[PDB]
Amino acid sequence: VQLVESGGGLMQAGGSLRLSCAVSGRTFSTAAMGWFRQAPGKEREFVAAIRWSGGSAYYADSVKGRFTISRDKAKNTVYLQMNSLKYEDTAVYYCARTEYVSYLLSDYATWPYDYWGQGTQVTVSS
Amino acid sequence: GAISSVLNDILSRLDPPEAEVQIDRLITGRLQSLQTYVTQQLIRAAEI
Amino acid sequence: GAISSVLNDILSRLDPPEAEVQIDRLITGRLQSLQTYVTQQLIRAAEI
Amino acid sequence: VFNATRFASVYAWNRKRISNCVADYSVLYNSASFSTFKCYGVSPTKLNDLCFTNVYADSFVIRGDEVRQIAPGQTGKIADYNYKLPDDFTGCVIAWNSNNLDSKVGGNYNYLYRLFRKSNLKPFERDISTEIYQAGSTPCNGVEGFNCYFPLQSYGFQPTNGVGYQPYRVVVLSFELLHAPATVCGPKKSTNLVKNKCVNFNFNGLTGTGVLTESNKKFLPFQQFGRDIADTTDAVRDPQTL
Amino acid sequence: DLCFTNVYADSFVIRGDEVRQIAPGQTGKIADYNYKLPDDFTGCVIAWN
Amino acid sequence: AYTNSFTRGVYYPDKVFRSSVLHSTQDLFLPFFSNVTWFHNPVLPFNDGVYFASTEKSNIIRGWIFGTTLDSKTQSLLIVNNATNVVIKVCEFQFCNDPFNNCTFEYVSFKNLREFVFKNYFKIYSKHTPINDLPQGFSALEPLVDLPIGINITRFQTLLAAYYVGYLQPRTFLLKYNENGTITDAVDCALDPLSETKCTLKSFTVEKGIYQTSNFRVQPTESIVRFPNITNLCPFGE
Ligand SMILES: *[C@@H]1O[C@H](CO)[C@@H](O[C@@H]2O[C@H](CO)[C@@H](O)[C@H](O)[C@H]2NC(C)=O)[C@H](O)[C@H]1NC(C)=O
Ligand SMILES: *[C@@H]1O[C@H](CO)[C@@H](O[C@@H]2O[C@H](CO)[C@@H](O)[C@H](O)[C@H]2NC(C)=O)[C@H](O)[C@H]1NC(C)=O
Ligand SMILES: *[C@@H]1O[C@H](CO)[C@@H](O[C@@H]2O[C@H](CO)[C@@H](O)[C@H](O)[C@H]2NC(C)=O)[C@H](O)[C@H]1NC(C)=O
Ligand SMILES: *[C@@H]1O[C@H](CO)[C@@H](O)[C@H](O)[C@H]1NC(C)=O
Ligand SMILES: *[C@@H]1O[C@H](CO)[C@@H](O)[C@H](O)[C@H]1NC(C)=O
Ligand SMILES: *[C@@H]1O[C@H](CO)[C@@H](O)[C@H](O)[C@H]1NC(C)=O
Ligand SMILES: *[C@@H]1O[C@H](CO)[C@@H](O)[C@H](O)[C@H]1NC(C)=O
Ligand SMILES: *[C@@H]1O[C@H](CO)[C@@H](O)[C@H](O)[C@H]1NC(C)=O
Repeated sequence: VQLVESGGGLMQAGGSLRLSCAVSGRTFSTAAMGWFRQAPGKEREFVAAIRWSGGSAYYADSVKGRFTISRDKAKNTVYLQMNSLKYEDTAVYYCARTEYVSYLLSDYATWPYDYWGQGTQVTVSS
Repeated sequence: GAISSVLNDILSRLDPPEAEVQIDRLITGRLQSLQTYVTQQLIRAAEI
Repeated sequence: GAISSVLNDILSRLDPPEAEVQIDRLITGRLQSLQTYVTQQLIRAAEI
Repeated sequence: VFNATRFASVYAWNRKRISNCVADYSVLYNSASFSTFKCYGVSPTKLNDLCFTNVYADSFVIRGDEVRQIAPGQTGKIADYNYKLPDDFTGCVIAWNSNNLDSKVGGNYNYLYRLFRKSNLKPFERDISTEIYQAGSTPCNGVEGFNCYFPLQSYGFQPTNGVGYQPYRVVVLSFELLHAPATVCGPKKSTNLVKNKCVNFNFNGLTGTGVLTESNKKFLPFQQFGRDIADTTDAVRDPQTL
Repeated sequence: DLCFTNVYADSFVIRGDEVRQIAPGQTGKIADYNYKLPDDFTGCVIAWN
Repeated sequence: AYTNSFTRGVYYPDKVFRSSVLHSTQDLFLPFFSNVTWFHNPVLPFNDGVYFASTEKSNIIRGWIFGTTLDSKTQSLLIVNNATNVVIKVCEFQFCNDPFNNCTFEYVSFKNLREFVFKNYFKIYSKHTPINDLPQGFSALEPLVDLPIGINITRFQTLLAAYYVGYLQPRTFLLKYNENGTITDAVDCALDPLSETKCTLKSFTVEKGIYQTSNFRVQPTESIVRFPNITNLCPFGE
């Protein structure tokens, strides 16, 4: 099972970027997908999660009203639409996947995920 | 010999598997009571 | 209250430890029925 | 069913229909591979001498301490929201530990259970819906949040989990005890028929003692067997010839 | 408070989960092939690890 | 359009042979003297069971569809009778807008009066007779098909002559078996007080007199719950 990220890179502040993360290989089931980020010298931090079934989304406070997480089940792909980019958004962004089904969506903010992508750089300029 | 005399108490307090047994106890008792009453009435009717 | 109104069916489905209980239920019922019949017949015989 | 590689989650328990075959139940009740083998309203040994129109094998997986909820008139998350047996169940429940198969290092989360439901399940009811559970007065409209929870949750199956929390595979055999033609019989062999004599007869599990004679009854092509006033058998149709 | 003509102590060893089979009207490998109690057993069963 | 179901909708409820006897049994039967919809194309519900009837001269009617949505993605029972062969399959068919895979089962087999009863798995009784609206009289339906398909059905349609539709109800009936175990007469135990009397006595002939049949009992309209006024709260605030 591999998580393959794409998109992102360089964008001026106020702009919008979209990240993609495609799941390849035989999966039995997917419970949820998530995006995390790690800025240089800082701890990796939760960004957003989406339940595979139903598509309910959970967001870190820092990205509410700016970022949208979405899923295409048929393409086995999760997306992060990153609008109103700020310098503070500069980081390596990581895709994550779990088969763990919690009744409680907020659990996806703190759940240790099983599978991780390679990470994609987002750089916000002036 | 049941847990109570009231049917509703048994129904509302115990689950069906236990309730059925207690209700069986009550039904046996009440049916026996009716049989006794009817028999006594038959005999009394013969006398009358 | 038994699982069946037949006796051989119980004998052909259950072992003695449980067939005993079911058969006890059936026996109680049938014995009660016989007692009722005999009592009614006694009274009717008095009438005749 | 028993040798199946992958089992279904309890909420989406699989059902396999068995018909038109000979059931050698010995392979089950002579095996040492099962921890729980509990037959209600029936003894498995006698199943060798019995016929049925249909059998239903309901297969799923639970954690050990919930196996007790697989029984008539039990309560709990499983018996209420996942898989409910009727109070008058007639059939067998088989359960065996599957820690070697269903558990892995780090936890196997493929198996689920329903955690919330607006009402208890009826016997043999199957609910596979993923509707957001409205715990409060506010409509969820398919959106999770406060008082709006996803109804299902994963089992934590690690090989180091307590036997109480280890995965157990469950098979539930239910029999179609109906008065109709039977296609599921046991391995018991048949014999020749003797007429005009007092004999101990067994026709497809219908046991009795009597004298069998050629009848003049105008049985219909479908009529399995007849009864008299007392709800007792009076004439039968030979299983082996019409 | 009771007397008897005889008492019989039947001693053996099994595994834990099979202790449940040492009882009237039980089934399984032990109750079937090893040690079977009567349905009308009158006596005590003691077991310890 | 409506017609009278005089005494039609009677079927052998079980495969038990019974002769010269009056047997009481409760199952899904067609209420006597009920209203049956009259057609001479649309999709109709399948509340508990269905009584279908057709007066045919040209055998226009050929088959039936049963299901929930009557479309793909939902297992749908399709019955087609063409000439000798009757084909029954329960796949997820791509049904047409105007009709006139995952196959878990498949089987292959106005003067013409054809009466069918479809109920729930699936049970199909039928009877065929010659005739001169709904003919007056009495006739029993022989069980024909038993499909153990377990298809959830709450709606159905016909695939094309006049026909009639009625809905079964869970009603107690008294059935009169003749010397040959054939059903010759019936009593609907809830049609009228006279029928209640007949069913109580287990007879078709009530000799003069007064008979206690039932027990009238007012049902409660609503539930009342009363408890003392709430006060002396637990100190959760603390
Ligand atoms: C069969 O699946 C359908 C899917 O909607 C449901 O059928 C409904 O059943 C209810 C209660 O019987 C009716 O009020 C509706 O009119 C039915 N809907 C349709 C499509 O007609 C239901 O979930 C299933 N039915 C049963 C009895 O299990
Ligand atoms: C009616 O249409 C069906 C569709 O082919 C035909 O039914 C076949 O009958 C043959 C002969 O018994 C069977 O072997 C096939 O299995 C049937 N086919 C299927 C797939 O149902 C039948 O021939 C048609 N009758 C006519 C000519 O009207
Ligand atoms: C049962 O079937 C028998 C066999 O035909 C029927 O008995 C006949 O009755 C008719 C008049 O009802 C007589 O003309 C025949 O002589 C009888 N046949 C024989 C050989 O017995 C009878 O009609 C059927 N029973 C009912 C009441 O339908
Ligand atoms: C699995 O198949 C083997 C091969 O015959 C057999 O010994 C075993 O009993 C089967 N187990 C079941 C019934 O699941
Ligand atoms: C096997 O079944 C056929 C069909 O009923 C029958 O003709 C034949 O006699 C049967 N054989 C036995 C063992 O009775
Ligand atoms: C049939 O419908 C008509 C029209 O409403 C009604 O007057 C009559 O009572 C109905 N008859 C029945 C119940 O069979
Ligand atoms: C057939 O069943 C499979 C297995 O669940 C399912 O993926 C598919 O949607 C079904 N086909 C249709 C048209 O319902
Ligand atoms: C705490 O006080 C607030 C303000 O009145 C009230 O709304 C709340 O119910 C109180 N908490 C408890 C637990 O009583």
